[PDB]
Amino acid sequence: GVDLTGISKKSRVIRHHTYSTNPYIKLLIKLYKFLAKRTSSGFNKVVYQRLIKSRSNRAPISLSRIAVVMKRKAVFTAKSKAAPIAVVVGDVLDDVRMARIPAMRVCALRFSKSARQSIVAAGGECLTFDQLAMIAPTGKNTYLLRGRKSGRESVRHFGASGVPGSHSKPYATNRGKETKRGRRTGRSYKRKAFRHV
Amino acid sequence: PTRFKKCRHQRGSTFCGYGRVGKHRKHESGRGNAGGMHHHRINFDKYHPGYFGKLGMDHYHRKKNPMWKPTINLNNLSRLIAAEEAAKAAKGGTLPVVDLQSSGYAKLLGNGHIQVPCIVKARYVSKLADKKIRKAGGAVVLQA
Amino acid sequence: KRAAFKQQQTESFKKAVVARKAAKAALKKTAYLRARKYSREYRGAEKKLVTLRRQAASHGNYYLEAKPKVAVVTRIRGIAKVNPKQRKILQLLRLRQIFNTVFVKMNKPMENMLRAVEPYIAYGYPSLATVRAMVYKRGYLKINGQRVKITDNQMIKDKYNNVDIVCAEDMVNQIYTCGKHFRTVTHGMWPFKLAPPAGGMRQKRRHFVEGGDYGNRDTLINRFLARMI
Amino acid sequence: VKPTVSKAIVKKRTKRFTRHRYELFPQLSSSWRKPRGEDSPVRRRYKGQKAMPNKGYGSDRATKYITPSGFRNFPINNVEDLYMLVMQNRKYAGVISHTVGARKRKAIVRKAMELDVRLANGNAK
Amino acid sequence: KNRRLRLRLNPYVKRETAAAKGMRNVANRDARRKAKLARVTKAKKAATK
Amino acid sequence: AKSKNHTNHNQSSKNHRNGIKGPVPLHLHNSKRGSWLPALVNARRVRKHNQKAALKKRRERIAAFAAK
Amino acid sequence: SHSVDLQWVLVRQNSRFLQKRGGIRMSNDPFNNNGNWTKRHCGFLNEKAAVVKPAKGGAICVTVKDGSSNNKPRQTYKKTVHAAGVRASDVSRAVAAVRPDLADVSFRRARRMACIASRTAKVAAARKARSEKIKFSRKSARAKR
Amino acid sequence: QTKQTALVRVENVNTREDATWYVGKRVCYVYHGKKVKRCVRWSKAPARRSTTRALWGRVTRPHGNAGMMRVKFNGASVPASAIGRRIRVYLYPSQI
RNA sequence: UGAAAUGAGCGGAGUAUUUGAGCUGCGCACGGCGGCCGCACGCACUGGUUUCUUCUCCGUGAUGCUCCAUGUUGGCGAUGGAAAUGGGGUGCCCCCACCCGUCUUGAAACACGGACCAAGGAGUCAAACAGACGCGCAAGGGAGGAGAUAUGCCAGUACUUCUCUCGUACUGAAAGGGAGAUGCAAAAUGCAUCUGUGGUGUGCACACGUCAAAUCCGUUUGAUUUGCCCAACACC
RNA sequence: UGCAAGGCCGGAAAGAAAAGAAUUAGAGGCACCAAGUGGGCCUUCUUCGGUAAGCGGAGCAGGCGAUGCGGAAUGAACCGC
RNA sequence: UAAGCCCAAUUAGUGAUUGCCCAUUAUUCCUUUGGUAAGGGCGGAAACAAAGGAGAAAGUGUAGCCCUUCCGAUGUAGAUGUGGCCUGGAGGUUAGGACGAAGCUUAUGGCGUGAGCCUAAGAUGGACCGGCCUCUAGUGCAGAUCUUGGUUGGCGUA
Ligand SMILES: [K+]
Ligand SMILES: [Mg+2]
Ligand SMILES: [Mg+2]
Ligand SMILES: [Mg+2]
Ligand SMILES: [Mg+2]
Ligand SMILES: [Mg+2]
Ligand SMILES: [Mg+2]
Ligand SMILES: [Mg+2]
Ligand SMILES: [Mg+2]
Ligand SMILES: [Mg+2]
Ligand SMILES: [Mg+2]
Ligand SMILES: [Mg+2]
Ligand SMILES: [Mg+2]
Ligand SMILES: [Mg+2]
Ligand SMILES: [Mg+2]
Ligand SMILES: [Mg+2]
Ligand SMILES: [Mg+2]
Ligand SMILES: [Mg+2]
Ligand SMILES: [Mg+2]
Ligand SMILES: [Mg+2]
Ligand SMILES: [Mg+2]
Ligand code: NA
Repeated sequence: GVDLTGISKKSRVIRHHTYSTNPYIKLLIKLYKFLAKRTSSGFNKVVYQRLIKSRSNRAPISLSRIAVVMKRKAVFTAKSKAAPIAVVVGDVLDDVRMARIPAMRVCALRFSKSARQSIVAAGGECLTFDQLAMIAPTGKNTYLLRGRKSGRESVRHFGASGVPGSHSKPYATNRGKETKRGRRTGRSYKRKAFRHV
Repeated sequence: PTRFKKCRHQRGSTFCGYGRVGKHRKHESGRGNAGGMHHHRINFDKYHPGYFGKLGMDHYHRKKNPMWKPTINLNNLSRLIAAEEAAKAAKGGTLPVVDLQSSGYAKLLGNGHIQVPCIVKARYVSKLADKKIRKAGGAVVLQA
Repeated sequence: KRAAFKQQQTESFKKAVVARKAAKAALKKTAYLRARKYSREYRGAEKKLVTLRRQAASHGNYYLEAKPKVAVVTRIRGIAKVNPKQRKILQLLRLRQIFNTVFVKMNKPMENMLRAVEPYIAYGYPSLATVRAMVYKRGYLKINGQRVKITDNQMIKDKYNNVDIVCAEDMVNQIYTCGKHFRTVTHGMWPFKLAPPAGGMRQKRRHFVEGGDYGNRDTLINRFLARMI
Repeated sequence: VKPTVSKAIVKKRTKRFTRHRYELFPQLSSSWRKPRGEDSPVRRRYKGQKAMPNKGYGSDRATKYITPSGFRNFPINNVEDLYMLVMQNRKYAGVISHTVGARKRKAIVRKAMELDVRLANGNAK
Repeated sequence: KNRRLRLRLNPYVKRETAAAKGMRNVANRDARRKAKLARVTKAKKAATK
Repeated sequence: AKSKNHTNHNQSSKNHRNGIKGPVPLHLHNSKRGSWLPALVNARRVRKHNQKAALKKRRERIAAFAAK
Repeated sequence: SHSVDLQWVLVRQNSRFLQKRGGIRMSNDPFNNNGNWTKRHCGFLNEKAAVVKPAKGGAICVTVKDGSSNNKPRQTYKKTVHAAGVRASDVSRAVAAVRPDLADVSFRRARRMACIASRTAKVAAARKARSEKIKFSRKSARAKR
Repeated sequence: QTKQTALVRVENVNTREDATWYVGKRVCYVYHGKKVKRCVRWSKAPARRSTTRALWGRVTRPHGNAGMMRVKFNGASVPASAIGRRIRVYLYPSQI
């Protein structure tokens, strides 16, 4: 026998195949598993890992965030060079708060219809991942992008709301209930807004 | 469906995941929300602060229709304009008209930067919304 | 016949074979010179020690030997009923199994670590023969996290990618003289996995000084390991 | 047809794993059941008790499912089923289903003899 | 113990074995024994004086 | 009946099962909330000025890059 | 519009050609040279396909899917050799024109068909002699028109 | 006990050195059944047909210090009804 | 059993190179007494010699992706009331071997339930909420009820939506208010502009270089600089 | 121009020498959702109450419980593993 | 003249430093299975009929695409996975049956680690029913002083 105390602690849970039933996601996973094995690109590797991920972990992105980050990159980029292709393994959603966007090349798993319309009407084009594999087989001159997940309602509800320094939302159907003892100084006590970590 | 549940996996395990020592007994904590101040106090206090006690004024015979007051911000006004109209709109020119109450809105709030100048007919408008839309070439017209 | 890509591959592979044969011949020549140099160094060092001892003895003086720099430590107990401190030390020594064996530097930190786990180990000072026997017969490398038997010098050279470690005798010399790459070489090896001593032990529960087996037994560790290797 | 040759079949264990103490109760079948009794001497692995099945008893991948004749049994029901066996006829033998009647069996055996497709339960000669 | 492997790892092993064989030669051994004893005794007697 | 009230016997084993996690580095979570108020107020003024200087510096950097 | 990749993803687990019997996955697809259930051997699926079949007598027939009329099932498959005594390598080259990745298996299948035809001749002759020894109380004659 | 290895005591073999001499030699256990079954040279030499049977093995190593030898029988363990019965140790395969 | 014999072992060539042992040169180290001695065969000159002791030098990619198939000598086996091997059955031998289920710190227990067999026999359905995972659409999603007409066979499917709901805003006990950035400035509702991360630290990819290693010389695999930094975290 | 604090601009960094001058079967962080437990008992050292107990109560650590195998004839916990 | 106690050896003042016997341990070999697994191959290489063969799937999971390599493998309560087993019905798709379906019987073999599957034989039966994908549920028994029916030793006894 060999002393391996809690060696099971070092094993890590990693998705190695997709739970998706979508046949086209499976075709894309085939393509990019081949590209990640047979090329030196880090872009292909990360695209493959994201392709096998769960939908919750492929957060959607807004068109406005894409435009803003592409602008921050466009300055300090030589005006000789062309703008990178923005790549998101996920969904692109339209944004009503940004009417005026530049011509952008975007590759996404899916576009919302209004997002696709806005991108095209601004002069850009909507790509799929097979076209991207055709014209950027190693992901040269690309901008890999992720959507936001920290504003999610589930994230806002995580953790006990009655411990000092917590500001999580409680699981409650009635907003007016649970506004008393424990939340006001005049009702016995109030849970502290701040605690030093 | 029945074939996917833990009961199928437990056929032959005798205890079905509830243990030999602590059994699966009937109501070992009491029923429902019993003992929220006695023996469930920590659960209630750490996950549902504010649950016990009273607060504020009563309002007998609350009618929600007289209180109907939905809001929309300045940077969302383009949701209520036809696609061709938002383009023929410009400061100093002929502007589209938005009537809020027929779109389901009572108050123009005024968060963000307005995207399409327009004339907005609102029952209510915040002071910042009014000033901000006037600076952009639009206007607010009160309605009832 | 074979298309363009097949002919590309055959040209490239022919060049690969030629380059591999040249690399093998060069590595063999290098290993030969280094082994000759090390053999002469060992013989000369022992002869100088002999002369120093003779000169000290001839005038009523003494020759204090240099403190041994390297210890060879083998675990001699199973994995049951080990207290937390001893468990942690044996894990840091990579002695996770009975008759697992390692080389350590015999400095103050390692010395106190060895003292703390005295009843679990048997250790001493390895001769050159012992180091050679362990590397050649029981030597394995950590290659890609896999325990791989040493079978040629190309595996050693590829593993270490360092000019001073390209052959078996380079590792033997680094281990034996506590060279500047001692940690690199020993850390790059899998812990040695030995058989029980043929002929048996005396008493694993008593110190070697008491007629048992678990102490520091100085150079008699070489007899022990000879029966084990 | 001769089957393709494989290495020696080992068959790690030829005894069946039978249920604990089924020899004593007529209603208990010998089908294996993992003993879960807290004091069970079989579950606790006392030396003289029955063994329990586990992964280390699994057959060599290379000789698994190979019948003593050297073929792998493929169930067939028809004359037309033999055609997918016609190409890999040194690897797979055909087993005529038990419910296939004697008349259709006559036809199947004639065609299989013609095709050189081995049948596990055909005619003796 | 295996010959191909020992020579593959240490190409120089043939020469160490040749040296060991030369050392185990009874004529060479006896001559060395005589010469070494005489030489070391001469060195000792020279140093002691 | 009468039974055992207290023991710490298995507790350090449990605590070490997932180990005693070490402390957070000092450069993380170094909130100044609740510290001496005058110094806090002065430091806030300096921080506002430094944010303005960062904005101007980025604007100047953009202009100088666009010059090339 | 819809690739062989997608169609293979769609039909791999479930198809009227997949014969999963015991634990063995064979295929009774007519355009499968092997009976193996792989995307390579699915002649019914692939855009271009070729299968070696037996013909009347000692002839060997090659059926070819050239992919030009895949939307027309009656025209999809074409008989192209139907020749007797062809070299197995000739069948192999006829198959390799549409699918070089099927060359080896189709060569072997040509040889197997030749062997089967000769063997059937021998078995039939022996059975005929045995039959000529027997009285055979009943004999059915198909109506002719 | 582990029945795959039998222990044999040979007359006049009373040291580990003698048992070493016998290492590798063929070993035979002769008995009889009830019926006459197939033997070697059943067709060539029908006078060999007998209820008599033999089980063969080889000495693998000595056992202890006093001349006992370990024996491996071909394929199957020797029957326990042979305990205390005669065993033949032949002089072949020979080394002299 | 040569269906890759990778070799000091196979096949070719040479009678030599060189590694110890010897006894020797110059210093330098090394030991006494303070440069004079010695020097045990230490280091460098890979010194000289060779008195004796070794053998040394070349060679085979895979145009093999995988698996399976090749010797010698007898015995038995020549188509049968058969020879083999495996499986199955019963007895015997030598070793092993406490009664299951359960509660319990602890059961073979003088702890309880346990004559046999058949059939029957226990985590279900509904509602509310949450998390994970699948699917559609997305700043919007979706009904429900009900109508319409294919529709007079058909409790299904196809179609509609006026609304309704929960989300795009949340704060205050309420009266009631209600969130962009940059710039200038500092007006108790301040002006202008708007293609834009509020700032800072840490931070994928990618883009510029730069190293080290390995290279079949094409490349690739680790790190690192600078820029932007996506997600995210921490301070503002 | 000193002290404090936040930044910016640079320089230097055996990336930690030498003196016994570490070692690692040495990827750190961050979450989410749940089970069973919440009668213990034994041993080693340290012990408190008790004349004492196979008694009662604690500290540290290994165990049995949940675990057989080899050994002490036999034994949950001893030795070995 | 221990087969007892204390001490000390390993074939004995000879010429050196392993007497011997037993583990689910150690070392090593073979096989399985699972990884926080590690690498290769996968553009059919060229030719090749009967009187060297076959295979080669871009793949979590299968009879696992195929090959190589390393490491781990026990476990109550408990958690989770499984092209894991099984049963009654439904939508599909493929079959079988009077030349004998279901059921039932077994020194009745074969396959699987196993749940089980499949064949054979009925000197059984008499009319329905198997496989595969998906859907669905009143879906798996050894014990509850368990329910109902039948049997049973005690017993040719009291
Ligand atoms: K594996
Ligand atoms: Mg409970
Ligand atoms: Mg002992
Ligand atoms: Mg002890
Ligand atoms: Mg079996
Ligand atoms: Mg127990
Ligand atoms: Mg308690
Ligand atoms: Mg009780
Ligand atoms: Mg009790
Ligand atoms: Mg019990
Ligand atoms: Mg009792
Ligand atoms: Mg009770
Ligand atoms: Mg829990
Ligand atoms: Mg318990
Ligand atoms: Mg015992
Ligand atoms: Mg393994
Ligand atoms: Mg297990
Ligand atoms: Mg359990
Ligand atoms: Mg039902
Ligand atoms: Mg039921
Ligand atoms: Mg049970
Ligand atoms: Na029953």
